Amino acid sequence: TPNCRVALRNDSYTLHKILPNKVDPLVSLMMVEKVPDSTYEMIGGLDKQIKEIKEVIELPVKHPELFEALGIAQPKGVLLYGPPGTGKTLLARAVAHHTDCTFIRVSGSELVQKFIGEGARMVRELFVMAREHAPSIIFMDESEVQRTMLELLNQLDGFEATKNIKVIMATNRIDILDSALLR
Amino acid sequence: QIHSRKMNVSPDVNYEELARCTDDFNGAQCKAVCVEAGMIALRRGATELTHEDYMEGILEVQAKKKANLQYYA
Amino acid sequence: AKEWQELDDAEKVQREPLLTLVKEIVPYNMAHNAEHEACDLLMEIEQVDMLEKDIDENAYAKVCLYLTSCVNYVPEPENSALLRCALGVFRKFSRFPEALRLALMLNDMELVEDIFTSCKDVVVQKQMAFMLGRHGVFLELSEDVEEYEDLTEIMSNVQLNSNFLALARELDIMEPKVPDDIYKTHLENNRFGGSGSQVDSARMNLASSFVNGFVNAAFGQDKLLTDDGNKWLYKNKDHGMLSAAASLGMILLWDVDGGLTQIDKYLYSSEDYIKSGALLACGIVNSGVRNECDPALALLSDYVLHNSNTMRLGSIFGLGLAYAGSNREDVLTLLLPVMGDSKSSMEVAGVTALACGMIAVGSCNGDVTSTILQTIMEKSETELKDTYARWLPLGLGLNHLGKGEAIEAILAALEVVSEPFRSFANTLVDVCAYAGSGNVLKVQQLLHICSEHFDSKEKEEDKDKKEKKDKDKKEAPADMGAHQGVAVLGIALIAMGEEIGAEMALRTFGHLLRYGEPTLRRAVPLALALISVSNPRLNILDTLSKFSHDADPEVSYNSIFAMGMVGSGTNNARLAAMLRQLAQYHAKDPNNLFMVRLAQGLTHLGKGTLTLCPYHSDRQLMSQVAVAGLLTVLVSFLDVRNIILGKSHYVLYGLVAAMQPRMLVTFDEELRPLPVSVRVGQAVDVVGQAGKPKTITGFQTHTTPVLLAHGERAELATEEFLP
Amino acid sequence: TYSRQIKQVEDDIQQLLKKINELTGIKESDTGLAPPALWDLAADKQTLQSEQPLQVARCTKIINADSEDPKYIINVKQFAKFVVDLSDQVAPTDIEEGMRVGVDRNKYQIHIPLPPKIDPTVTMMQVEEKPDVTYSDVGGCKEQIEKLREVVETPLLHPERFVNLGIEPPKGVLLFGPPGTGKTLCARAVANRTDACFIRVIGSELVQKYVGEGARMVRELFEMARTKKACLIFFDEIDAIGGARFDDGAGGDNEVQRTMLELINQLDGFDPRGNIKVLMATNRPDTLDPALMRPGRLDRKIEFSLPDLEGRTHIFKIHARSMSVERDIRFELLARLCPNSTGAEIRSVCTEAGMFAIRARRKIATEKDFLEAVNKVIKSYAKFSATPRYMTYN
Amino acid sequence: ASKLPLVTPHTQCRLKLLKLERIKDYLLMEEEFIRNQEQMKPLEEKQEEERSKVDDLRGTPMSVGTLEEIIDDNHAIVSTSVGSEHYVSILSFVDKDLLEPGCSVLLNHKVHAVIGVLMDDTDPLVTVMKVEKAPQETYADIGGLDNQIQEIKESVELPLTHPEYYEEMGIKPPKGVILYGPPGTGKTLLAKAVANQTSATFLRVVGSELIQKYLGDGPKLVRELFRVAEEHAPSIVFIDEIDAIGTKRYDSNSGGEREIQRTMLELLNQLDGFDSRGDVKVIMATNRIETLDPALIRPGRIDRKIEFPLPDEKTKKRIFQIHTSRMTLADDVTLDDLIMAKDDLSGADIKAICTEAGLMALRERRMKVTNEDFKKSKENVLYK
Ligand SMILES: Nc1ncnc2c1ncn2[C@@H]1O[C@H](COP(=O)(O)OP(=O)(O)OP(=O)(O)O)[C@@H](O)[C@H]1O
Ligand SMILES: Nc1ncnc2c1ncn2[C@@H]1O[C@H](COP(=O)(O)OP(=O)(O)OP(=O)(O)O)[C@@H](O)[C@H]1O
Ligand SMILES: Nc1ncnc2c1ncn2[C@@H]1O[C@H](COP(=O)(O)OP(=O)(O)O)[C@@H](O)[C@H]1O
Ligand SMILES: [Mg+2]
Ligand SMILES: [Mg+2]
Repeated sequence: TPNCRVALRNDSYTLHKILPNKVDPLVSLMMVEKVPDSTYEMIGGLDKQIKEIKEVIELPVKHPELFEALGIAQPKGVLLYGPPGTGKTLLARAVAHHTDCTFIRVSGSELVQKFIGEGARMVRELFVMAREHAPSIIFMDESEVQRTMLELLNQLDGFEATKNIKVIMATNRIDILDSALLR
Repeated sequence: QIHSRKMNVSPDVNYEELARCTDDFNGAQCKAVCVEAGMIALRRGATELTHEDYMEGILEVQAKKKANLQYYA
Repeated sequence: AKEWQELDDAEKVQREPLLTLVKEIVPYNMAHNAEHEACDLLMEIEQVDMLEKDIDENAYAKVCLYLTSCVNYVPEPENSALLRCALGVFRKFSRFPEALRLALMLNDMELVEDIFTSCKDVVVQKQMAFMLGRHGVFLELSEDVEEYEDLTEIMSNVQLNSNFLALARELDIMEPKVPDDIYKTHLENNRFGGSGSQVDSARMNLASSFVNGFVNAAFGQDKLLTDDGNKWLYKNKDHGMLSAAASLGMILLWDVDGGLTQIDKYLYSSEDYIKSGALLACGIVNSGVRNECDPALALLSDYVLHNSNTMRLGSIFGLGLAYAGSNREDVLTLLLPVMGDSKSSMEVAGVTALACGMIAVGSCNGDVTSTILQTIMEKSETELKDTYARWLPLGLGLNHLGKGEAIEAILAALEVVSEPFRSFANTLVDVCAYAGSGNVLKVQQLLHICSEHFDSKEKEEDKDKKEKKDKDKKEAPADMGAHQGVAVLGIALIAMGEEIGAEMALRTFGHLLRYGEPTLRRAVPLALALISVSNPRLNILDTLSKFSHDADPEVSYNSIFAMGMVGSGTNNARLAAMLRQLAQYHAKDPNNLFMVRLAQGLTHLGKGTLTLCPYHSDRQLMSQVAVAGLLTVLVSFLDVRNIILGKSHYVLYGLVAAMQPRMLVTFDEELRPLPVSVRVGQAVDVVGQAGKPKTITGFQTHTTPVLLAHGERAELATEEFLP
Repeated sequence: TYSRQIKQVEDDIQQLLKKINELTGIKESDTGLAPPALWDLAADKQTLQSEQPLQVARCTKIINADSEDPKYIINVKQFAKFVVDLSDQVAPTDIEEGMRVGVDRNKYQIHIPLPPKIDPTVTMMQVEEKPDVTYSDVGGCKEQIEKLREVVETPLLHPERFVNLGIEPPKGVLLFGPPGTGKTLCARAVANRTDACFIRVIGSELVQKYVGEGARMVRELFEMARTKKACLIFFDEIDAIGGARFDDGAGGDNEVQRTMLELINQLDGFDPRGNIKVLMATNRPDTLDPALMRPGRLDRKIEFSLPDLEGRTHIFKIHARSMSVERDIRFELLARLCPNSTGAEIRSVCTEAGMFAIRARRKIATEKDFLEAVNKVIKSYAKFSATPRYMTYN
Repeated sequence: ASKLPLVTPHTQCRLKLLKLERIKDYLLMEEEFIRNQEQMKPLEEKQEEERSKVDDLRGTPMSVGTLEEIIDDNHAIVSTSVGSEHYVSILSFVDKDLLEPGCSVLLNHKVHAVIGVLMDDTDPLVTVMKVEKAPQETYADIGGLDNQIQEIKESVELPLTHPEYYEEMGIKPPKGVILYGPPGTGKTLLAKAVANQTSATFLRVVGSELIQKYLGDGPKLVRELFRVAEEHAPSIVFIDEIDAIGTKRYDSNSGGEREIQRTMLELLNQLDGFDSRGDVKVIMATNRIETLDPALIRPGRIDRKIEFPLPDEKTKKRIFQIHTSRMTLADDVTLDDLIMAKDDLSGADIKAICTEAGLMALRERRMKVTNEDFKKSKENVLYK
């Protein structure tokens, strides 16, 4: 396989034996950040928001045909808002857990940076790891985030052809975010 | 006077006059008059320098803006 | 056959050449005579597209078809139409194969249609220095007023207008009296790689004559700017005392006014090497004038000095050069006892056949008698060097060039029935008669007799020469064998050959084109920057200077100055310092004056070949970089019929033009009206350049009614019956 | 008639080309190999000649020599410094100090001096190729061309009219005006006609990421320029490289000012640049520094103003000499409709009015096709106009 | 391979029969010549005997280095992978044309001589900016503009598809095209129709990602963008939302406003520099046209300036016909009440209602969309 270890003799540098499976760089990325893996069974009293978040995310994976019967474009982006400490992260972690989605969150950190690319002059280089774990979900916390999301939303607007990739922004106080994000 | 040494200069020059029509210059700009006056005479093909060749060289070093301005006086 | 031009007058008209040719392929006249008079009453607008469909089929054919279809091609602009101005240039097509008198009967047909001056002027413009000369005895008839006093104006006054090209118009564009700075463009090797001031070879001074020599064509006259050629004229290098004197003939080229005057201020030195280079340059100056300069005046007085070196030698080369366009028999018989002397100055005798072959291409079999006698008297009683082989059979092919009849092959190959080193000349007169046609049955007998045979140093010079005759039949099938040759040689000879490829087979590309296109312009330095130092490495350094052989200057200074960079330390200056700068100074001879590539109007020859082909035979291989080839390496090819087509030539010479230069046309049969060509973005009005594939048309309802094919001295009359 | 007969006789011989060229060897589309019948020179001979006698000669850099003895001090990339000696094949002459040399792997001795490092981002800005703008395309500003052309090329083409008169000609020149006026256009005509090296520098290329990295690029420019006999440096958009020193509080834009100071030192004082002529071109000169506007660096101050009337009528004749027009139109009427317009706008009028002919059907433009272009370009794009806040250069 | 480029008669003529039968002799005589090499000089097999000789010459360990210069007499200074660089020689089976400073090569293991070059694995930013497939439906998906849809074809599509109309005019096409108007009117929507239609390579970048956190990393990113655009093809560079380079200030950018400025000077170069530009078309789009630099919008850099208005109330009805085409719309609804709901509802609002009303039906598992779906839809979409 490409990106797989091997053994190697040293006199002639002849290939010796396959050395197993080291890591995906996406696996190491979430291992650094350590999101609190959650489920529906630890959700305290949010029954109507669970029904809202399933309509936009859970349904257009298991039943993509169900929107062709209605003939609308399938949704792509979700905004979660409210005061902090009310369960934004665990609800987003729950939905990606229960339909087998690679829950990727970005923070724009730099320990993370070595696994995406050497310089990564854009943010859009994240999509190479995203379209390889194809039913994935990009997550963002709470003004560098509001420029990050507009770069993500414009690629998945028709220019990106791979389906099953969604973004979720979680922040408080929606009246101060960008009006370009309020179109 | 120093930078006019290697040029063929006619004795029609008045450095007392030339220093007085050149106010507010520095040692670079007073050097830069002698080179431009030493080139205007090559345009008209003259060999020696006259007074007006310095006077025309001043107007190039000041770098004025020509805009049709003769409606004064 | 009338039904095709009956129903629609579509592009099924060119199906009538598919009906008249397939019917009685060899007796084409009996079907064409039934279709000539039918076409004489058919249409006068449906002439020109069937006319070009004929010359499309006449571009290449069987010999008996090329005999017959090209004389049926003649009367259709004469009997049906009277466009009648494409006669002289496009029956140079019909002069050599059918009958030399036939185009002379069409030279009579020129002198018949005497209405009035304008088309009359332009047809006979080309009769002097554009595809042939030898016509200046047929216009001294009983009407010597102006219409039969055109001949003098044809001879040297429009040639003086071609001097007036470089007098007025080329000084105005760029050209100063000494550009001189291509030597200055050899600039940064002193700082590229440490220090400089190292190259102190004396053979670099032989190339330093071309800091003067090559840059000074087209009135590059110099007064004390020949001091590099003055101080070296009195310093050393006897064959460079010939070179700095013969370089002055290139400096005042196409001249009659002051060329003899500039020689005499450096002539009087009492030297065998300075005078015989300066008096050889006298034939260079009047080359194309052919007026009273010296039919037997100066160079005959040079030649009668002889008991010794180049006075004996350097006098016959200049007259055979200046009178190459002549067919004058008298001085041909002045210079026939040069061959009939049997004086043992052998390098004089080799250029003797090279001088007389330049004059005539037809008759005087006594020349062919005079050459073969001294050939059997000397070459039979020896088995030695190519000085015999590269020189003495070469004038014979020049005396029998350009006819696919295969009678001259019966004459000449049965004439020197001999041992195979004297039968080196088996292929000389064989294919020199076979310059441009399609006769691929000759191409198989050009390879299959001696393909390789592994030939342990036996006829390698012959198989190089067998490939030398593969170098024509590729310049004028009009691009058709051109791509079909570069596919061949890049796999056959230079790729998987032993001696024919690695030594010699690159010289096709110096004969296929000086055009310059990156298919072969990038295929050659693969074998050059990889020097192949293991072989007699000047063989590939022979391919150095004659890959820069392509004129019409380009970006190719990148290819050469980078090889000029590696050519300083490596690729040593002891045998190549003359050569790399000979390569470098060649493309930019001047900015202009490069049409030396044997395609006029559209494709006719204008030889040309007689002046060029001796030097491509001269580089075989070694020992003429120092002594003997310095007669040839300077001033061999001098048929530069210069460059441009932007000229007005209305009577006052007051118009400029309304021009529009483009990429070459692509139309064979398309919709009416046919779009000619497609590079419209350039539009000029004045004496600007010709270029490689250029078709130039006009506008402004000037109607350009003169000659309508091409031909670079249109009279440019005007007419405006279109409001 | 012979429909398939000309087809299959064409098609098999196109195949028979491929069927035997696979039996020669051009095939096996490589990962970095050669054509097979091209390397045959090193097949037996130079294989065992350019490899087995010839050695590797690791390259170094010399610190200094010393007296009485060779005893050179050498330096390599990360490893130590050694004391070395020459070979027999080189003189001790051209082993001067601070010079890269090649050195064997066992004895550590010097084989050959090397040409120095060229720092390849300065290598890409030598022009190597000339553009196709002639001085016949810069019509309307003939006096500006004459006053420019007498500085750049006449001391190069004739370096004798000045020396015998005894004058040292000016060296520096800047070109300034509103945008779209002809500054970059007139610079292309100079690189067309000249013959020396023409090294271009766009001022936005000297901004680097580390400290002082921009100033070293100025030197490596002026090092290789002094090696040449004559060179012609072109600076474009130099309002990015330095406006003025204004340092206040938190040192902001301190880094770009040091790059601007090193450029100043390479132009004047202490064993000068010699035969190097510079040529700047800016858009707003009022921001520039007084120590850079000093003559001795920027002697000539050529102005590019707007064309007056005959400048404008000449520009219409340039950009419409090569287009299918009605014969009976007058350009002098058009130039009276564009009072304060640039040469770049006039070309856009001529290109737009040819589009209206392409809009309906026709093949040649009319006078009313021009007038439908003027009120769109001059008067309907007048909201943007780009000029009136740059005439005041702010 | 590229043996003869002449195809021009295109009929059943004898000329097409003559030419290819001439070429028939140029091939067989070339075949029979090279056949007699191995007949008289066998000496090898040449399928492997030259090959295995090369393969035994080059060592089985093959180290990877880096070019930094060339001295053309087949030896060059190359950089090893650690940082210690050598002065090794170059072979003859090396095809000395594909060698640039910075190209990854193959070295010997013993004397480190340059054996072969390595095909580069590029790039993790070309594939970022290069649009892979055609985005969406055609020009018929737009509706209502019909005046500037002609305009963009005039400057992009028609110069590419019909290169005869500008030539018969003797003209060159207009260079630059900008698109401006209120937000949500179809600026980004029209660019997808171009990338649907064209056969050029299509590069997209947003104006917010032109600004970088390091000094001078901004203008480096622009110079290598137009390098990518020029080195491919006739190409189309689409730069969207370019007012965002000057409005929003970010604390990542260490240089302040005078690093935004130096980037725009480089962008001002790459549109109308003095260099030979080539066949690159530039499309730009914004909604705050009054903010950016007027020197960038001068003719010569951007020639065509296209305004987008708000949708007119009979073009609004066309948009509802588009977004409600393939939905099973119940006959309860009347679209003409929906049109004048907001007096200046954009084309984006219409899709924002039509997508939302479908989402209300799936809450009740229905298949057709009723009137009260739309009644609570504009309360959800517009009014907040
Ligand atoms: N005097 C002129 N004659 C002909 N064309 C002109 C003239 N002035 C400008 N142009 C046109 O303007 C364009 C070049 O403008 P140029 O780049 O020189 O502007 P500039 O003065 O450098 O300002 P900027 O730096 O903003 O580009 C060319 O397309 C050229 O055809
Ligand atoms: N005139 C229109 N016809 C049909 N659909 C439209 C129209 N205008 C907008 N839309 C719809 O609105 C959506 C978004 O439009 P788009 O983003 O292109 O507007 P914009 O002006 O580019 O937005 P922004 O100003 O935020 O970049 C498109 O997907 C399209 O379906
Ligand atoms: N509704 C809830 N039910 C159960 N636990 C919750 C809830 N809201 C918050 N928590 C607790 O809060 C933590 C998650 O933080 P969270 O509230 O997701 O941050 P945010 O402010 O981003 O929403 C978890 O450890 C969880 O135990
Ligand atoms: Mg400019
Ligand atoms: Mg948009």
